[PDB]
Amino acid sequence: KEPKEITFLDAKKSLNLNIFLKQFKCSNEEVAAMIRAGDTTKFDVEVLKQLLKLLPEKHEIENLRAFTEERAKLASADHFYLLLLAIPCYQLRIECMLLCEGAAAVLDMVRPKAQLVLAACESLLTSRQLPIFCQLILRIGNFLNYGSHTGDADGFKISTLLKLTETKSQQNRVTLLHHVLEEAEKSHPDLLQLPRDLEQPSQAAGINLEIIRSEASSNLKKLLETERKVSASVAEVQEQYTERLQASISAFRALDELFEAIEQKQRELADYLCEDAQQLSLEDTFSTMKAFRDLFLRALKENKDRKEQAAKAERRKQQLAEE
Amino acid sequence: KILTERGYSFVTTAEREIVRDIKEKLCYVALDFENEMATAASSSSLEKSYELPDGQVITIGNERFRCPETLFQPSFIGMESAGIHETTYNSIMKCDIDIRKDLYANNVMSGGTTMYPGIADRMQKEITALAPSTMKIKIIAPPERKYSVWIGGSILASLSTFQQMWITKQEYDEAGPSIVHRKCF
Amino acid sequence: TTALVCDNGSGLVKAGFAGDDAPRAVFPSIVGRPRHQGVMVGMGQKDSYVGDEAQSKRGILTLKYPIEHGIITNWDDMEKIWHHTFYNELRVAPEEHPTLLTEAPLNPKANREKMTQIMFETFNVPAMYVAIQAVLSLYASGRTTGIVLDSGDGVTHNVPIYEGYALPHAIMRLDLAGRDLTDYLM
Amino acid sequence: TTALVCDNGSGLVKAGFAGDDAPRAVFPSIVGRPRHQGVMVGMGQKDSYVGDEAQSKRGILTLKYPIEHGIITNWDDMEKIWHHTFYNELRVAPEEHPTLLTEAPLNPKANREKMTQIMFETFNVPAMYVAIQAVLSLYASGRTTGIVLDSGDGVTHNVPIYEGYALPHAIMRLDLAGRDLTDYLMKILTERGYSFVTTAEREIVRDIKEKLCYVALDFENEMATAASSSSLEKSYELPDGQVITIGNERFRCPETLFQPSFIGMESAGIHETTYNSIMKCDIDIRKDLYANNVMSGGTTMYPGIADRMQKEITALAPSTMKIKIIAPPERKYSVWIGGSILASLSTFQQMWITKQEYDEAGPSIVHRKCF
Amino acid sequence: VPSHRRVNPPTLRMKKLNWQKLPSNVAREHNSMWASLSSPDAEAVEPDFSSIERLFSFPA
Ligand SMILES: Nc1ncnc2c1ncn2[C@@H]1O[C@H](COP(=O)(O)OP(=O)(O)O)[C@@H](O)[C@H]1O
Ligand SMILES: Nc1ncnc2c1ncn2[C@@H]1O[C@H](COP(=O)(O)OP(=O)(O)O)[C@@H](O)[C@H]1O
Ligand SMILES: [Mg+2]
Ligand SMILES: [Mg+2]
Repeated sequence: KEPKEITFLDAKKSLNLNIFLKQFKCSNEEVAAMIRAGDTTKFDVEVLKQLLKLLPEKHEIENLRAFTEERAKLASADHFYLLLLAIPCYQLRIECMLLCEGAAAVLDMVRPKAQLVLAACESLLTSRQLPIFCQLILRIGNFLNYGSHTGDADGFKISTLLKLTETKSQQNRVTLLHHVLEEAEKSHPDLLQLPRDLEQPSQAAGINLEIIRSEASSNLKKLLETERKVSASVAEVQEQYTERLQASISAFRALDELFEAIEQKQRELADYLCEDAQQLSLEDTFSTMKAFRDLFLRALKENKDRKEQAAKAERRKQQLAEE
Repeated sequence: KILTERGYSFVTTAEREIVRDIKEKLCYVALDFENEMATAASSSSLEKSYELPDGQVITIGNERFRCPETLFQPSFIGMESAGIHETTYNSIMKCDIDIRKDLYANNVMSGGTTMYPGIADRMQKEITALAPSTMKIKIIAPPERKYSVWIGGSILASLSTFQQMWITKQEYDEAGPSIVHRKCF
Repeated sequence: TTALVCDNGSGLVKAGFAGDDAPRAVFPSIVGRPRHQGVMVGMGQKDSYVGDEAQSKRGILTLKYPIEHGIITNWDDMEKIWHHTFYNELRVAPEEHPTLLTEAPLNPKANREKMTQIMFETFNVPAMYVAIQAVLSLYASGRTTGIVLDSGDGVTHNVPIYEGYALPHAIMRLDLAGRDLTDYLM
Repeated sequence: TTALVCDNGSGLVKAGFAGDDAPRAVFPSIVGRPRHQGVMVGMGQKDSYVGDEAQSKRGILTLKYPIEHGIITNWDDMEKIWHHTFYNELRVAPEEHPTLLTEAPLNPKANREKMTQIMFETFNVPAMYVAIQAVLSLYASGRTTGIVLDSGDGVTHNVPIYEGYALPHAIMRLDLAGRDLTDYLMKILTERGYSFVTTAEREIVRDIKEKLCYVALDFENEMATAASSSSLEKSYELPDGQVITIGNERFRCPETLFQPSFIGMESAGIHETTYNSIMKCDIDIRKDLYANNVMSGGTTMYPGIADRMQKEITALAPSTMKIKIIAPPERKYSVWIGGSILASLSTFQQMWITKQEYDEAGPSIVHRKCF
Repeated sequence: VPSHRRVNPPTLRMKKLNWQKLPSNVAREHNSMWASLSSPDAEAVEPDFSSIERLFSFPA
């Protein structure tokens, strides 16, 4: 029978470790070898999170080191912790594998989005059809506000583009933006190539850049602390992990250079819109231009449906007149 | 219902098993329903022939993906409710914000109904459309998912701490068939 | 001009004019071909008799139903039915008359496709429409809502319509009607 | 000129003329679109249905609430609500009558912006005002001091007012009211086997909530009584002739108001919110707030809520203070009554927002004029 | 003197747009968008004032 498993743990933690161990579909010696070799193929964020959440405790390590009987009498959990205690700097190796996989995940997460945000700022500073379209909106608004204090102006802010769909006609179906695009479909079609410049401003950030920047800075700080602990550790851990740490710190330093470039382009976009930089001129401008591009394409689609319905109504009227 | 568009009538219970075998063999989840419908309307590349046990051969086209599209668009049968990706996103948004990042990267799909060979990329696309671009979206799709509940039961069978959790005959005689409510969740 | 209402039902075809009360030509849809040998020369011996003339001479004719459970089987036979009810029964020009046609629910689509092809190409029309039979039965009832159990000669279907709106998920089709009752009686 | 009072709450709209007691037009704020596609003729069928017409044909209509937790989501649906309550219910022009409007406290300001823009551009008025529902509830109370718990369909807010001076820092808003109680009741009727998944069934479960549900004086004693005996079980006939019978779910539904951990909300009950809003005030005025606890809104129309509220406040407060719950029978209509009281005031006639003020200041004077 | 300020006066009453008026000196800055638009060599798209007077005017 042998029920005396001499397990120093309780039931729940040994239960969760027996849940955790059985998904590897192999012996715990292979698990201890993969910890010692630093192999990150089978070790994603969640597995190493569960492994750090099922760490051995101080009295558990003391009872394992005071165990003087036969090691086959132990359970698989206590034998796995003895294999884990056999690895020198095992928690350091687990933290290196977790931080390397998490650093690769956060870098592949943030860096194309940060390149999208930088390309969005570069296309918002330099846009081709945007001054001609803003001059047309300015001339139409100066005709519309003739005789009021808002009229006879030489410009407007970027929040006016959100307010274009607020003004509607007598029918309350064709807006100001819909009428301007119905006129621009006939006269100046190059303004319909406005989203091709705004396609890198399309989809915005969609995120808070301070959240990913604080996560990137905290990950870089954790990588620096980890590289300092590996530099205090043995040379096997150094030859295992120092090149990966150096590549991760170098890529996050390139990410911080990219974030400083986004700050410089944010100040340039604040000076572009003639607004102070103390207000949010970064995420509000991305959300404003994303909503402007979505309303622009929706005005194109609704004017297309309006012209198709008018042509189908003309065809139905001609077919009723012929019959 | 939609196999009568081409003229293959099925009214009996054995015909339900035949169409169930057709659904298990031929049907698949489309990645984009409008492009697949336009392609099936344009060219007859997706048309596949099935041989019935009497010897007759039928051929179906767009209905290979129109049947699992009811999983994403439940208004096909008039079941007016959200899609299963929308059901998943509303179940995620019912949770705390602290644990949402864990659930975004741990989307396990079980059951044989999720054994269509297009479901993971479409499900990741729909969740990634529904969720913001903050957190990692990862769909867990094991190949052995159809028996996985049984497999998990076998995982729960041989464990050492499950012996106290067994509902005995004596506990059944003591508490009726009602200790399963207070013991199991 | 005047529209034409022609119910091409499974057993009987009822044709007539729009706005009229009783249908003008009610006749069973059968095709009668001679099965024995003709021995008299001349005398207008046709190779196919349609409808009431096929009903009259039915002792020497093999009779074929073109519609089987709401599905037109022989399209040439249905062409002969449509030519007979257009040119012999009602005696109208199809190119100057709109035409309503009736159809069973949950019917295969290519039947409607070939009906559109014959009624736009063979008998070309100014206009045509294809309508669900239960909707027409509720319109003859005059009430906006209800449920129609429409059982013809081939199709018995249950269709509920609430406030003029059809509910397609509850449409229930069963191909058990009076021809099968006739075969069970035989 | 007869002023208008149009209480546009989240679930219902109570509109009518000022200087009146009973609200003239009470109808639910739902917009019914056709769920299934069908054109037909129908002798001129309407493309959308408002309120009682949407309630009448609700089996085949997708019902959309334009207001969620006091915040207008679909503004065109709200414009259709406004057009029906101006032209069909009351049958008055907007440009010949001033119209007082209500608002929950701690509203985001763009709702007030678009409300002012719609009320001056497309449904143009001679004058309008945007007010606070708890102030009108205290006006219907008739006193000047006191704290008001106003619980509509999405918003339950506690506002203390001393001598006509509302304290803005002590205003406490919790987004938990009768729609969330209806959603919790739809969640808990599935234990007995009855399924309700559609928005038309939400009206049936809401009618079950309005008729049969009640506030328990003690939750645990009522739970033990319902577990012991079925004397608290009540039956209800469904519109298809079916009869259901429910037990503890009569009082499990309002206990979300006193314990929001049932639906997983981490906030405390409305009694604790009331005690924290009173204790956020100055110490000198708290005795008047304990004696003038005013309950309004239709969510507080359950027939046990004043006794349970007095029990929980007297458990929470020091015992020397006199605990009094002001619970009128007309607390459902009290916001519209106080709106008629405020619009009937001759001193309030200098406080209206004119069309010329809207033209001069843009759509921005309503933050400076209204509180 | 610029092309965009040369607006013919409307005969009928026109509907009013809402935007916050930029100063003329800020908009005519050399880094600003509108100083190049105030130049006559830029493409001055003339609005069809007859269509806006036909459509967007106030009904009596
Ligand atoms: N008096 C009657 N009693 C019972 N059944 C009848 C009677 N008269 C006709 N029928 C049945 O109804 C059928 C005719 O239905 P019909 O109106 O032609 O439907 P459809 O137009 O859809 O074919 C016949 O086949 C016959 O079996
Ligand atoms: N008899 C009742 N029992 C419970 N709740 C009710 C009852 N009557 C109305 N209500 C609730 O009152 C709310 C309607 O608020 P109402 O007093 O009409 O103000 P408003 O018009 O500003 O919404 C609805 O959410 C409804 O749930
Ligand atoms: Mg028929
Ligand atoms: Mg109201």
